[PDB]
Amino acid sequence: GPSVFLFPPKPKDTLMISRTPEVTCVVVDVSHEDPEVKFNWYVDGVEVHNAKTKPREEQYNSTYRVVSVLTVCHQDWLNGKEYKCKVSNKALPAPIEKTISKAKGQPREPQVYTLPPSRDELTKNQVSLTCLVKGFYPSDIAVEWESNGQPENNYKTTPPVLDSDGSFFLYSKLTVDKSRWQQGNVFSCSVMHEALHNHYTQKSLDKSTGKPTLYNVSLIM
Amino acid sequence: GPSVFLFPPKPKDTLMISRTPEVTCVVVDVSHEDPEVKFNWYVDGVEVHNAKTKPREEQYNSTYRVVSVLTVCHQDWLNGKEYKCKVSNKALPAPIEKTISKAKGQPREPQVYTLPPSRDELTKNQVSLTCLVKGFYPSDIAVEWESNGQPENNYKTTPPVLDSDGSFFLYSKLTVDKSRWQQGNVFSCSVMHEALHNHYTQKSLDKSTGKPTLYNVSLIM
Amino acid sequence: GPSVFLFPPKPKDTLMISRTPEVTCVVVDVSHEDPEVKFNWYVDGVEVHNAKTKPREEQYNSTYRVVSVLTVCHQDWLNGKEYKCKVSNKALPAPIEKTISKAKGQPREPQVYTLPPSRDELTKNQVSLTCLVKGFYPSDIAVEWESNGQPENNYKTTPPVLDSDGSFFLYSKLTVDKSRWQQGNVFSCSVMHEALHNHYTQKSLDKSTGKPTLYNVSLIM
Ligand SMILES: *[C@@H]1O[C@H](CO)[C@@H](O)[C@H](O)[C@H]1NC(C)=O
Ligand SMILES: *[C@@H]1O[C@H](CO)[C@@H](O)[C@H](O)[C@H]1NC(C)=O
Ligand SMILES: *[C@@H]1O[C@H](CO)[C@@H](O)[C@H](O)[C@H]1NC(C)=O
Repeated sequence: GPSVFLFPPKPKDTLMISRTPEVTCVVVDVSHEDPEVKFNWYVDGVEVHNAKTKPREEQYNSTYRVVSVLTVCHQDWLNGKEYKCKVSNKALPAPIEKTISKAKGQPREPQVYTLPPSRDELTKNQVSLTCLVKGFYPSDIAVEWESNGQPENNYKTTPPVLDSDGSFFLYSKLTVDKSRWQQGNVFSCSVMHEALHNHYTQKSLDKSTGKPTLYNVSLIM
Repeated sequence: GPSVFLFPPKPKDTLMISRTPEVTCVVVDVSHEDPEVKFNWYVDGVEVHNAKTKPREEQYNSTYRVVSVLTVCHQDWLNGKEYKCKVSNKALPAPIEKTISKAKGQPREPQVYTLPPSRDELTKNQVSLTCLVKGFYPSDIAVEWESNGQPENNYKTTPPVLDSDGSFFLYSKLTVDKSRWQQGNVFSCSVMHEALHNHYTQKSLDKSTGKPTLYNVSLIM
Repeated sequence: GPSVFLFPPKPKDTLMISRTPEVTCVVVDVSHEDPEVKFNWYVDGVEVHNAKTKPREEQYNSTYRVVSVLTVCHQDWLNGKEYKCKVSNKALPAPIEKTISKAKGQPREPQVYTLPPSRDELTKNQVSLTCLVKGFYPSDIAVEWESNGQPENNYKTTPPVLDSDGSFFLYSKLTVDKSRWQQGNVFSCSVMHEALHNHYTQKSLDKSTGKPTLYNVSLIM
């Protein structure tokens, strides 16, 4: 009857400290005649019952969106511990189990190059800052933006694209007020990837990124 | 029960006169006992005979795949003509009428900007050239790289991504060797979208464009 | 009789995800008459028996010095959760309970400024890079040196010093060869602090960071 959908945690809440990691073993299409879904967890074999019991959520099509969330510590998740999720349901003929861990494979150091806007874009009242993050592995990666140590929110991030060499790459455009950009403000693009040292790196740009030694040869007629 | 997958025309072919759109209805999962299938084309309810049928190929799973392509006028697709492929077979109780047409989404023109590689990437053996396309609507765009008219092959392109203004945007990275880059080869990225004037535009770069040094001329009065 | 010194994890380990933090429960002046040691740990009163105990060793003073390493996850120490170590020694009148936790107080975001080497440094073969870090709170902070994504080891860091306004400040001197610094090799300062956004900040520092040399040419014909 009911099916099971397993979701690995996002890179954001497992690659950095102040957001806890949590694996999302979800059960779907649980009908009204068997609302009980039992949550059992294994992390590299040892049974753990510290998961939080999210109560059942009804659905429009008379099913159940019941979610099992397992609290994790970051280091062991980085070690690829397998999450055996044991779920037993009355309409389920047997206890259905699913497994997931860290996406294995040789990690690649994500080279981060932050590119300035093109000169022709400076005509428009809004300006775009781009952050190429290329040559990484796996696709688990997050990119944010910040200026003066405070995050920005008018940015978007394109999904990763497979590269020829077996790596991946992605871009992220931060659109800000052009007035804030011409004032010499500094913008820094943050990259959180497992291969990085301390699982974090940063690069920055300013208005005066490409510039000689201030040869301000100005002609007035 | 055989099913039909309908191919919309590629945006590049619809928006380029030299190329041509190919609306195609694809018939799959046809048992070998009854591979006789006929297609009835109705362009706004008009039976048309121009359809061409390619040779059929057997699938690995002991089913058959008989295909029929249809070259079409550019204005007919650009004006949202209703396209119907009526699939008839002895193994289907009812004909399949899948209709395909272009959307009426108010098209907003893009604003192509392309950026030279960052100074950090100049050290690596290969540089990356990005052709950002921003602000367009709808999401049908093909981006092509080339140098001196020869279309470059080794390049990738991110899928269109929604923005905060309701439009779309995308990038495209070209894997060009650093040795070819430093000689100043001129590379041009091509943007093909229906909202453009003539439905085509391009931007070309060189080391001179976006050079790290810039004599700040400030020709003012 | 025997005494107990309790030590917190080093700021680097608790401040970055790459390493592990340990709360140390040292027992000193442990006589050979009753070498019995018992290690208990309360995490907000929650007993945990995951601790690792190193074997005993002999000092100059005819006693052992055993320790109790306790491996914890970073968010728990960063949450201010209380920790306690109980050691039951027969000679002492009662087993001694010692508590430890995060140094509380309103967090202050560190401000990072990089100062290029003085004009007197180019005479010597090894210039000094200074990463001023000031105006933060509390004194748990790690500073590392990175060049093109790789750490440097020829660096030192002053302990935090009380400032005028109650905050702390510390510097860090990275010694590089004058050839590398004069080659335009990029250098940046990494700061691990609990009050920073994503617990990380970086500041670029180069020859181009200095050398403003306003070359202001004008022509008013
Ligand atoms: C350079 O000249 C321009 C044009 O006169 C002026 O606006 C600008 O302030 C000058 N900058 C410097 C650093 O002298
Ligand atoms: C470069 O020239 C432009 C155009 O006049 C001017 O606005 C800008 O301030 C100049 N840059 C510097 C650093 O002076
Ligand atoms: C540079 O010179 C320009 C005119 O050439 C002047 O407007 C500007 O104020 C100067 N900037 C300085 C001296 O910083």
